Amino acid sequence: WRRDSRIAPLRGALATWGLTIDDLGVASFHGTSTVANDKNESDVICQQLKHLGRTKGNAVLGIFQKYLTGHPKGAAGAWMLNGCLQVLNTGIVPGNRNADNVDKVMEQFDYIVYPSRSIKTDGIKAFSVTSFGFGQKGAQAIGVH
Amino acid sequence: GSQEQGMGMDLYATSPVAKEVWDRADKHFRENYGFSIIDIVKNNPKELTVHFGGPRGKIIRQNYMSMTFETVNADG
Amino acid sequence: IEPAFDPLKARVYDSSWNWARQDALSMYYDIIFGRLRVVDREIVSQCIQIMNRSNPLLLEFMQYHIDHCPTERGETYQLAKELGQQLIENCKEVLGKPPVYKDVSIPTGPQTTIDARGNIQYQEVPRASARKFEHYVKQMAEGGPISQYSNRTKVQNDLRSVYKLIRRQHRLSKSSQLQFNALYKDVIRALAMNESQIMETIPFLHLRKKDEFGNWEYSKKLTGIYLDGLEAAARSGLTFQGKHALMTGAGAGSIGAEVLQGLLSGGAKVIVTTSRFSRQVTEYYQGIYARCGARGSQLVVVPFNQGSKQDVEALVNYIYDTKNGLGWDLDYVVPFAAIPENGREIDSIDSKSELAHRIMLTNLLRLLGAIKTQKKERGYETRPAQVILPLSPNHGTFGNDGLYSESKLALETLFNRWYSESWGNYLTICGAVIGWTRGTGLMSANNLVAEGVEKLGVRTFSQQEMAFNLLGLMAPAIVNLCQSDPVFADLNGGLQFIPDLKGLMTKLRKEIMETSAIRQAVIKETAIENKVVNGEDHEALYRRVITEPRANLK
Amino acid sequence: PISQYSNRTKVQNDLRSVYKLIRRQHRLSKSSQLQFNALYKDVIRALA
Amino acid sequence: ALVNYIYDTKNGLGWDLDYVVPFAAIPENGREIDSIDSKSELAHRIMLTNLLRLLGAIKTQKKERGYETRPAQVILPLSPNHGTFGNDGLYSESKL
Amino acid sequence: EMEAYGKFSLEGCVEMAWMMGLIKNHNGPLKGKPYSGWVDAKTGEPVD
Ligand SMILES: NC(=O)c1ccc[n+]([C@@H]2O[C@H](COP(=O)([O-])OP(=O)(O)OC[C@H]3O[C@@H](n4cnc5c(N)ncnc54)[C@H](OP(=O)(O)O)[C@@H]3O)[C@@H](O)[C@H]2O)c1
Repeated sequence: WRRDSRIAPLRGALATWGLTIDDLGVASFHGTSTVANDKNESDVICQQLKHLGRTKGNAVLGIFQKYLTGHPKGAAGAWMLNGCLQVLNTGIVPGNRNADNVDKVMEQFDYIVYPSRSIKTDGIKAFSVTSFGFGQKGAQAIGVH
Repeated sequence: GSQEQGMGMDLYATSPVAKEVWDRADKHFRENYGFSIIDIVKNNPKELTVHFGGPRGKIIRQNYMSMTFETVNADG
Repeated sequence: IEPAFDPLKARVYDSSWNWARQDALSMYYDIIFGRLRVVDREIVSQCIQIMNRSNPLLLEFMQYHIDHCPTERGETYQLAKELGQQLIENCKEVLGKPPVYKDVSIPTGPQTTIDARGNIQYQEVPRASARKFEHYVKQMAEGGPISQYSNRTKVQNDLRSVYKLIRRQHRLSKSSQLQFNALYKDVIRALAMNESQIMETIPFLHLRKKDEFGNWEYSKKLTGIYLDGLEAAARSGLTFQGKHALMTGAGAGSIGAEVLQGLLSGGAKVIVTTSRFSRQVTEYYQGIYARCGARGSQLVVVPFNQGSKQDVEALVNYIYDTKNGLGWDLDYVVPFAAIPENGREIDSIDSKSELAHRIMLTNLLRLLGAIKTQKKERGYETRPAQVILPLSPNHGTFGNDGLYSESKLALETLFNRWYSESWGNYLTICGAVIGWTRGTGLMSANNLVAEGVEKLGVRTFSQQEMAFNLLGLMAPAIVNLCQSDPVFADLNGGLQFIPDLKGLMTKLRKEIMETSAIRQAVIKETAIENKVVNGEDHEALYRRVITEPRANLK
Repeated sequence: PISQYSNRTKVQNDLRSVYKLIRRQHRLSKSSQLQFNALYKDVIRALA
Repeated sequence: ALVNYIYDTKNGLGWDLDYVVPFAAIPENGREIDSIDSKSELAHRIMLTNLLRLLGAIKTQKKERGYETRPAQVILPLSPNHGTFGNDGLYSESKL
Repeated sequence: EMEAYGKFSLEGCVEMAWMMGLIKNHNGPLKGKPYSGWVDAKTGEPVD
């Protein structure tokens, strides 16, 4: 998929293990509790899933570790990555305890569902951590079981 | 088309006469259809809801029920 | 009396759409692991709330997860996909359709037991006679022999239908008909004025009406029209769509708490007050709304102290203020705020008592008062607010209420003020006289004697039951009765026939405490006699060695 | 005249002429006259 | 304080009561549930909460003083108006 | 443990207790009699 105009690097990396966007189960969000970063994140991951082909009705469990840990400026991504590798090995998708009441804005993101409590599943196949930084510094990593 | 918010309300406070014209109209509307046009005029609500409460509550909905529309079928 | 209300601490929960897909996706896996077995009433309940929040978008999410269910893996998976597609279909036919409070729980009763070791425990065992709520509704409405239609109540209800017959059969001269109700009224008045010279069942749950001589006498007409809806609720449920309501005293695990969830399952927006506004308390009410909040519903929690005049007027304002408030108008008011003033006779009405009385009466009235003037001023003329007055059967019959009875009794003057004073069409009064609710609340230690007292052919209630009953008087049928006439509503388990109830209880109270004490006493005695006879050594070496749990870090 | 009430006696003697008049008038179906009697008896029981 | 003066042997007038006639009361005319004001809350405290406490005080006095065989007759001034009349304002509530 | 279950297990607590410095291992005489295992870091006392 290296430089293929007809294959999104997301598709690629996933398909090489025999998976599609639909297998992408959990997305760990930067979700820093700031007004804009949380709209944006959903919006990006959403547009991503949509345009790739994600089949309507199949939502990604969205994780927001920051509620528990706070935002360690630099080590943010590492903590989240740990979380996912941990979800991967337990099939447990932790909930956002501090999800008072999700912003009505987040309704328009069909492909994302924000769990306020933990959910034990039959398993998760692949995940997507995504972080953003000062000075237009956006990164994303996809991990597979 | 020329309707504007709070129209003729200034003249309302200033003229004891016009004062009463509005009142009698409002008094009517409130007791029969369950809303005030004076309110609608002063502060233009993007929505408003009437309630069919007790004794005088039910009598209102009666008037809403007794609204006779008429459209004939293409057979007559 | 220290104010505690602060608009900045207000928490609004309204995100039903998300909690849906959660509780949905949550149930799916629940089945696959068997946390939910097809049996469990639970699943039913869950499904109904998922029905209550029915979006188009919910269906899409509902569907996909089903469509791809790996049935070939196990029964559970099949069982899931089944119940899944099942639910999805139901959800389809209830789009737009008002959400409903429907209590599918398994009616439960009280059961205290004394273990052979003297251990006293109290479970809540499924009622052997009822399984759905419909059964409860019936069981209630039917009656108990213990509530045998009294002489006067019989003489009356009979003479009633005598007139109803004689009357609605027009072929007798109006000379005689006219002269019948003459001799009829005579009988009724004489009965009322001097009963002493002249002279099937009663619900467990009945309304009443006032006599010419202000008496609250059992009215079948109402008790009917009520109980009817009460049954209609147990069946096809009951909606509160579009209604706004204020509730105080909705603490965790209280009657209010249940009633809350009730209205939350209808499309009801309610503002709940807490005098112990914590994170924990914040979270609790979230937990509720996450699982009860039907489409259209809204929960707004807020700190508040009904002991504070200031708070009262402040609260009310937040509620009505268009600009910076949450600009509502109230449909229900459920003033269940209350303090345990246990332990005091007129002997000693202390600080607490005076305070309690101020929460439970003076400020309560002021709470209603505030709401009224709000409506009056705001021109809200055609939308009376139904007040569920929590009245009591105890008007000094029980011991150390200490200013309790005084409050609960006083409240009843409202029955008349509704007529005399000028707030009739702003507030309506529904005097719910709540009966024994064994559910962990203001009658907790009264559970040991719960089944005992019930032995005498009378009934005690679980909270979910009482909430049901109350939500009943919340139903449209009754609400309209209130708009023309205050409503009495005896929701006492017919304990109106067990006299000296406090004596009975304390009697049972004793026995249970006594027989258990003896039992465990002896145990010590005898196991101590053994140390005397077999020596410390023999006895010591022969006791169940119960390993102490350690921890290993694997 | 306001606090007027009738003795047990009057209550019966009034139940009498009510029944006597309504009955010796025979205008009621055997149903009504049947259960009118029915109801009358109950009343007369409870009142002794 | 009153009650104690009444019973104190030494410096009080060392009585024991046979009758108690608690007719203390304030005119709270003019107020509906509309507006239970300062006056009303005060009136209710004179007419009920402190009334009960007056009785209560007397009792404990007797109990403690061994006055066992001389009950004091309390003439409770109750009322026919339990909210039937207009602007009692907390009046009925006390009397009931 | 915290992110997932919402509270610590005894295993968790022991780890936290260890790193926070509340307990430390001991392997010698404690008040004359020998002992090995967890000890309250603050008081020389043993902990179960
Ligand atoms: N259960 C029965 O048998 C029975 C009988 C007759 C009447 N009732 C009525 O039922 C209603 C509900 O009480 P309950 O017996 O179900 O339970 P409860 O244990 O008496 O509940 C009392 C609740 O009132 C709130 N509260 C306490 N102090 C307050 C204050 N100072 N200001 C504002 N709120 C305060 C508390 O809520 P927070 O924790 O959120 O602060 C608390 O959870 C009461 O009105 C009671 O009189 C019940």
